[PDB]
Amino acid sequence: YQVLARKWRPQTFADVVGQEHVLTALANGLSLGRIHHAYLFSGTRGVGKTSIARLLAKGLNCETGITATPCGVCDNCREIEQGRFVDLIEIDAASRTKVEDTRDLLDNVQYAPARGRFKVYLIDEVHMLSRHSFNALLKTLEEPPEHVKFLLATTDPQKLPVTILSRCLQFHLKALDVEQIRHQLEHILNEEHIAHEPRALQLLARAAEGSLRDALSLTDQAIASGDGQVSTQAVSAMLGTLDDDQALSLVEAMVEANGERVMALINEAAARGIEWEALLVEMLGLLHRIAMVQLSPAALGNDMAAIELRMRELARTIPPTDIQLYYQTLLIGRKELPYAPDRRMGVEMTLLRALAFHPR
Amino acid sequence: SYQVLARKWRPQTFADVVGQEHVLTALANGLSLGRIHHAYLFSGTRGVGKTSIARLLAKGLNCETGITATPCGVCDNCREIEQGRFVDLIEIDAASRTKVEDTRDLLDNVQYAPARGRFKVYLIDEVHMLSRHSFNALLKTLEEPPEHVKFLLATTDPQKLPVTILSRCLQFHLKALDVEQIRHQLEHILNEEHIAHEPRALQLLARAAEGSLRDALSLTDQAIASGDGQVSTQAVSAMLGTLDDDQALSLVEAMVEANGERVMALINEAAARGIEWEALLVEMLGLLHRIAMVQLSPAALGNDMAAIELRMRELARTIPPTDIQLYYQTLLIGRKELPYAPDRRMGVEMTLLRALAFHPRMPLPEPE
Amino acid sequence: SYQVLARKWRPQTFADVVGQEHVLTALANGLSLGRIHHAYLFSGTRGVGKTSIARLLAKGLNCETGITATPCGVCDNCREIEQGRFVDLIEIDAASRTKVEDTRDLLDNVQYAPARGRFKVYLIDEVHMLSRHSFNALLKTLEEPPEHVKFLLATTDPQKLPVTILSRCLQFHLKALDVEQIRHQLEHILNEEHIAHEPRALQLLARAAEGSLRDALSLTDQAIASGDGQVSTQAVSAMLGTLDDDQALSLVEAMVEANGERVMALINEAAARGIEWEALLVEMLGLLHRIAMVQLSPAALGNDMAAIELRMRELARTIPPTDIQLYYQTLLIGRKELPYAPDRRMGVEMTLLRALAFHPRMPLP
Amino acid sequence: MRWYPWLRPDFEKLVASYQAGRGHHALLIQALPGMGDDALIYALSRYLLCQQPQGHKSCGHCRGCQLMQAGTHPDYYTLAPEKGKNTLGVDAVREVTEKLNEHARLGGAKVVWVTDAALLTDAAANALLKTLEEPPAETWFFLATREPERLLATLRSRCRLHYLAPPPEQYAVTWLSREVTMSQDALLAALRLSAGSPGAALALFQGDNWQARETLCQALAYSVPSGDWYSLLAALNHEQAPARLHWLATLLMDALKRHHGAAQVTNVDVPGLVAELANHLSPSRLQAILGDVCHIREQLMSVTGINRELLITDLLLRIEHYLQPGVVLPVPHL
Amino acid sequence: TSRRDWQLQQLGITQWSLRRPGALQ
Amino acid sequence: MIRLYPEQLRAQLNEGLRAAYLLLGNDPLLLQESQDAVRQVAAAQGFEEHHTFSIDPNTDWNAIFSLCQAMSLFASRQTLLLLLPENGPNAAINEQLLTLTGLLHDDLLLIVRGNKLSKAQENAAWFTALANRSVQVTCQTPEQAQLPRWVAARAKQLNLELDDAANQVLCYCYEGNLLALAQALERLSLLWPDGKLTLPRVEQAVNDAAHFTPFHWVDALLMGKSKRALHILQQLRLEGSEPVILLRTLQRELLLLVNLKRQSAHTPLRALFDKHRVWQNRRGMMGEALNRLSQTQLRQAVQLLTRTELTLKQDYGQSVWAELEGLSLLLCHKPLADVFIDG
Ligand SMILES: Nc1ncnc2c1ncn2[C@@H]1O[C@H](COP(=O)(O)OP(=O)(O)O)[C@@H](O)[C@H]1O
Ligand SMILES: Nc1ncnc2c1ncn2[C@@H]1O[C@H](COP(=O)(O)OP(=O)(O)O)[C@@H](O)[C@H]1O
Ligand SMILES: Nc1ncnc2c1ncn2[C@@H]1O[C@H](COP(=O)(O)OP(=O)(O)O)[C@@H](O)[C@H]1O
Ligand code: ALF
Ligand code: ALF
Ligand code: ALF
Ligand SMILES: [Mg+2]
Ligand SMILES: [Mg+2]
Ligand SMILES: [Mg+2]
Ligand SMILES: [Zn+2]
Ligand SMILES: [Zn+2]
Ligand SMILES: [Zn+2]
Ligand SMILES: [Zn+2]
Repeated sequence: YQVLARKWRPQTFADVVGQEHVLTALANGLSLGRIHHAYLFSGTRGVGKTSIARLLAKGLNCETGITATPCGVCDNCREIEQGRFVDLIEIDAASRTKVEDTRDLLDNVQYAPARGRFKVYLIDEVHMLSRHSFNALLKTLEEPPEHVKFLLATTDPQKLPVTILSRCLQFHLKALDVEQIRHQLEHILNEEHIAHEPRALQLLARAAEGSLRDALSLTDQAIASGDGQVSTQAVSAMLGTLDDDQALSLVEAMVEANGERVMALINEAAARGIEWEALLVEMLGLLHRIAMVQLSPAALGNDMAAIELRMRELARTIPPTDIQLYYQTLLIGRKELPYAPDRRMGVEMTLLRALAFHPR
Repeated sequence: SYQVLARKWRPQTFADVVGQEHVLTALANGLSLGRIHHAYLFSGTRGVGKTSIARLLAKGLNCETGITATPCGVCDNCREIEQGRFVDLIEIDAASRTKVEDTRDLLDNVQYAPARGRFKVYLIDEVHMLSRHSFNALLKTLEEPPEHVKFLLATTDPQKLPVTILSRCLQFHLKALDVEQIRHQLEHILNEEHIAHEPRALQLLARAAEGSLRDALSLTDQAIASGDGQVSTQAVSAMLGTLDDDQALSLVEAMVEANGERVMALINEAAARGIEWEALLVEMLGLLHRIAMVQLSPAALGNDMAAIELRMRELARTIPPTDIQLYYQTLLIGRKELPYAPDRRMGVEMTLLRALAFHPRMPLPEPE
Repeated sequence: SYQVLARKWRPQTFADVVGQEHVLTALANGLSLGRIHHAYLFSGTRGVGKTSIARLLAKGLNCETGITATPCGVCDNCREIEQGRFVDLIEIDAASRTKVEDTRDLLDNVQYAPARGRFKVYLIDEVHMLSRHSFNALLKTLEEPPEHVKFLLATTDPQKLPVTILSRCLQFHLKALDVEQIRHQLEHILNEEHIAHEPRALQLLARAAEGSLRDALSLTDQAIASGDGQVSTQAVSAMLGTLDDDQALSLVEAMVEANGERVMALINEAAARGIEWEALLVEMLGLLHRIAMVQLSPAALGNDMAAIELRMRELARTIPPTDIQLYYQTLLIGRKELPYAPDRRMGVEMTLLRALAFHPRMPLP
Repeated sequence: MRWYPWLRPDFEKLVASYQAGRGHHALLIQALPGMGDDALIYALSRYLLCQQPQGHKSCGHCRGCQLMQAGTHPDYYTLAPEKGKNTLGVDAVREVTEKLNEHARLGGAKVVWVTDAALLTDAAANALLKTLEEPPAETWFFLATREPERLLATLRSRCRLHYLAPPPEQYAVTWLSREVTMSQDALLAALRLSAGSPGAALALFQGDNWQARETLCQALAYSVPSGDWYSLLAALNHEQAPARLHWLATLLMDALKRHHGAAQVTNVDVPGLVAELANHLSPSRLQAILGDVCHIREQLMSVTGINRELLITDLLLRIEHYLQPGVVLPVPHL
Repeated sequence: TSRRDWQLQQLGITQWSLRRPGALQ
Repeated sequence: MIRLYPEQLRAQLNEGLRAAYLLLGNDPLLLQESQDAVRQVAAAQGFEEHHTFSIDPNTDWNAIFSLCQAMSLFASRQTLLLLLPENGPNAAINEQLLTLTGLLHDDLLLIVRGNKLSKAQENAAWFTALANRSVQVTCQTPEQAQLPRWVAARAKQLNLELDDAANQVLCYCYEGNLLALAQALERLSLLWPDGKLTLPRVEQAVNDAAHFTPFHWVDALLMGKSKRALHILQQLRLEGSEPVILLRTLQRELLLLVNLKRQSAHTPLRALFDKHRVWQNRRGMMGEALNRLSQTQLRQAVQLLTRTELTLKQDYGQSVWAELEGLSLLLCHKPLADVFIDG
């Protein structure tokens, strides 16, 4: 068994979710015969940098010809997919950082390709190379031989030397939106014949934070813990999704400066067992909604109708500056929550500071 | 099939070099008078063209027509140098040739006369990567080299070289090219290549180049690839000019006027358009900074954004400096807070709401 | 076929040497009285003339006429030594011969008596680059030096040498040449070269030399090349402006004077050069801190800031301490805020403008 | 390594997946110290490496079981910080990755255990990224950590997360009473200080930690009436300084809770000290001191080789300075 | 002294007041 | 064992020789002068062959033992010199020296040169055995107080007229480096055969080559000499000394001062000194430092030290020396506007 993130790797440009601009640029370059000798794909975590690089290599080294739509059936494509293609050399740039490795690699750039037409050096995680390695690379990257192509993939482009960036064609990937992630998850689950519900997929997409690998990992967690079913209850339990009015009650108690009730609610929540970061995020969202309502009475969305009245009351009592102050205090508490002796201690300290902030 | 523009459009004569007038004039005067030194060091940023100037000097020294400031470019020596095949042009990769053994070998093989040319030009690239032992070995040879030996050095970081090496050489520091020169060079290259272009696309590419001309050429290649054989304003804006739109200025004006409804409508329109929030904050901060500079010096605003010049000047006449500083600080702090916000759009909305709440002139109404 | 001024113009007699009076006088007296130490070490900064003085001493020791303080310069031995062809003159370059097997072959040849000269001089340059075992062999040789063998050592950094070698050698430290001496030498060389010059150009070149006459000659060659055979003040000013690196101190001075135009010009110049902005802010903070320290006590500055000591002391005298503290705090806040600014140049400009005009409001209790 | 009863349920889940050939190749277990996650990982490894498993339990007789008991199984790999050091280097990760390229000697699965992923340096994590992404066949990675939010995002985004939680306070108190013999208030205070982890409270009781806590309480009781906080240095300067700083922080937080009229307090065995702290200190000073203590604890735990005595002395001097009238208290920043 | 200044300080928003009007041009 | 000083060796050597000689100290100049004098006397007494070896576990003792046991073809009264390691003798080296001691005889003359031995190193079977028939020379670099006397004696020996101002200038410029002082005196004598060393003559032929230690810097800080402290810090920076050692050396004294000042309000100072086991000579300096500054100082100094350590370690900065200079000024009676302290 192979995990979903390792089984559903794209094999053609038609299978790539989003990143339309990069694919269009690559297709135009291949069609017009304007292939460059240095490509640097920079993006966030899990946005298909390695997949795009591998597909570009397949297109460059396809038997039929240089095409933007590799066949995927010729021997070159099959060997590249399997990973035992001689002319495609994939460096790690994390297990091989010393200058000797780079220097000996740069001494093998003269020999012609064994089987293919281009010698493709795919350097992944290139941001973990020493300065000497970059300096050695520079001149070869500037004017390499005709039969050699360099592909670079990094998640931290600002750690590279400026010259390295200037010597390469940069493609900046964009984080996938919620709808695209949800659609991809639905398609994958349909192909795999796994039950699912719209709410579960929506929650998983929202929690993915724009990374598809994270979405697939969460889906695998749900499948393992959901008895082979992606149900709303299982996803909510895994993600600790607040459902009742704990956030609103805590916000009201904090505004009223009733420390006793705040501490009682904190103790009750701890006894129940709740993810503190989710609670802080919900409180921040409620504060933002109250501020929006203060800006305009119609900002309140229908979704939070059950508490609308209560929300409006706060909008009629809390000055906007106090709302901003509470929002920033909760944000700071969220930032420092990992670096605390305990998560509950951090939450309590943040809420006590907010209680002490009463300017009236 | 087409070779990269950066490699193809390499200056093969001193007339093709863009800018760097002082260095070219000094080299031409030295060659014409005959006062030729044995150690030249070139320093500057990336893409200024130190290597190109070194190659041109090597061509000038070793030319069958004699030592001339304007090499013919047709004689076999010039052709070989252009093709990188001349036997009397020893190019050293200091990045890979760092160990002192290579330096010792080079100094041991420095006494023999050149094969065909009248000089044996050693061009060491990235000299700043050599170890101290290599520098010490090269010291004496640089001090009293053979008459038929010339040393040319180029680096990006001359601050880490030994002081003695700096003392033993003629230094030439190249400065970054300005926007106009980069734009003119791009226009000339595109005209030669027979590719359609628009003035604003060239302006955006030149502004994004940031001195380095090789960066400009790489961005031009990206624009050509994106536009499918044409360099259009929309094509350039898709990848680079995602920012610099009138929406940022409209939002700034609305915030200055405390028009909450207008700000909210602009935010909704930007969200519909799919505008990156961090880029929007960056643009607002930049506009505020340029207004502050206009307040300081009337000449701060150049022709680059002349299209909005008038409007900007108005914001300079009315808004007191303290309000501008308050807005700038608030937006900067909101940018600090953006990564930890529950959502990017929510973070930007909260930042703008905080800015409106503490508006110096008309704060939002308080509860009663 | 014009020759480099540094290479063409080299000292040939103790009279030609500029400055370094104490070392020359001591060597002359020692040679006259016959007091010749078995090992001499020369130390100093770049371009002070260690190798030149060593070669002149070698000429003096082996001169045909006798052991004279001032060599004749006409006899065969003097000419051969000047040309580097003398039989008994050995110029070991320790930089390219740090290996033990290379130094041992010479310390063994030390045994043989000189063919022609009285002494078999061993001139070892850049001696600080030798290996530990090479130092041990040299120590043995210095412990048992034959009466017909002398050793001359030149090194810019004598600290690296073991203390034993220093103890078994007579040290001579060459002081950095003064501005007036460098200016006079440049004027003499140009007059003998039949090249037009201006006094301000000579003064600027001497100031830029920073005590190294070799640097002065290199800058003179650059000025001649730029000026088309004339050392004009305009060419020297242009060259210095192109290679000027004191932009941080100029920015500090402009900020103190509250002159926005000069600050903008300096910022543009720095942008053209490509200097890192965070490094520029760090340098400005360091300069402000050192000026404050100077205000606290004049002994803050030493030889490190000798290049810009006068300007720093003037700023310390003029600026009240409170303004310096305020500027330091403003620049520190600007450095803190720089990462979040959209452009580092933009952040630097904002910080400088804030320091110029916008006074921070000190937080209340 | 002790097998606590409350680990029985979770195990029954995880092993089940490995019985169906659907187990993830990288498992990250989140658990507080003393929760026994190491025992769970060891049990899973024993089951995986067993050649003739008997349902959910290792046979204990096959060659794999014998080698694991002897701790000499060729296919079993462990990454732990070297003796004395408190970090895991790049060299060990590189060695393990290079070894993984070869087939298992016993023709079975290969298990790699990381004792604590939080100790990994940036270079080690980056090196391990690609190997974790596409490990060879029949390769399983087990990782353990306390707070998965500190691990590198790329490393986090390619592992199956499993969270463990402590049982209800009543069950933990009953278990501690069965094991340890102390007053109910002492057991409850130890459990609360341990963030609900039964194992940590047992560790605190077993040793001199309780005596150190009593000494710290006595020193603080002496110091609070007067302005002499520097005397606490003797009680704080020690190898286990973070734990004592945590105890002081809990005491200050309980004092603040009492000031606000709350009901539950972390320390339920020293009411007099909490009352004295509340009476003699204002809420703002308590908050400032708590923030300073937390920041100093974080600095001590993060920086390598930082001087303990100097930092503690500076903290005590600043705390004494704050108590003086007309002193600007610090404000949190981001 | 005003509550607005206290809130601004708590928010970390540094407020700057010009001291050299003649510098601006 | 006959203990002596380098100024009293010529008379002893003229009176007679000894089975072995031990030269322990730190100053190279005095050690080499004693070695040269001993070798010259031995040669005058017929010791022709001289051999030198550096003590090292890598070095083979078989050759040394064979040389000691063997007899020269046409020579007698050989001299053996042993250079001890800087760190000090090891157990294996101690055993080798014990073995060598037996091989010693009348003709062989052993001379040992090396750094001063600690209490544990001094305690050795071979050293105790040789103490009965050994002469030891104490070679300690004179302190700044004792330096002018040594300089005047050196000038008188070489028949040079040295003024008080010239003596002070020479002491200041070449403090802690006697070899430089001797070479400077030789150069000055060569420059002016008349020997009239006036102040301008010395000022025009002297360079700064002083050598210091962190303990000297801390002592200067306690004294309050701002100029001396700054000079010492600059010299330490120039010679390339890690600031960590300076920080740790200053930390102990700073904490001791803080504790003493805190406890001084209730106990006599002498009792506190006795309890803390402070050196007798340092008691006056400690009392002067305590009376010079109050609790207002020594508290901001701790903040400066902590901030400097954090900058050094967390941030890996390079402005450590500026902070050290600021702290040095703060310890001295200076305003220190306190914006830098970041209180
Ligand atoms: N833009 C994308 N389109 C399709 N799949 C993606 C994309 N981004 C990530 N993935 C998923 O992530 C896995 C590959 O990781 P990848 O994103 O290529 O690594 P990188 O972090 O280098 O981009 C695949 O299983 C794939 O399904
Ligand atoms: N002054 C210039 N004029 C025209 N083109 C230039 C100039 N400087 C750089 N270029 C272009 O930039 C490319 C890279 O220049 P390069 O030789 O790398 O300079 P450097 O050595 O300073 O990096 C060249 O191929 C050339 O086409
Ligand atoms: N004292 C001096 N007087 C005249 N010229 C000098 C002096 N010192 C250095 N120079 C000039 O510097 C050039 C090279 O000197 P160099 O051998 O580099 O000295 P060093 O060994 O001290 O660096 C010579 O050509 C010489 O003209
Ligand atoms: F494979 Al990645 F960021 F997860 F490049
Ligand atoms: F080749 Al360069 F700066 F000289 F990139
Ligand atoms: F020749 Al030099 F220092 F430059 F001795
Ligand atoms: Mg990848
Ligand atoms: Mg180049
Ligand atoms: Mg020289
Ligand atoms: Zn194919
Ligand atoms: Zn030609
Ligand atoms: Zn002669
Ligand atoms: Zn088994």
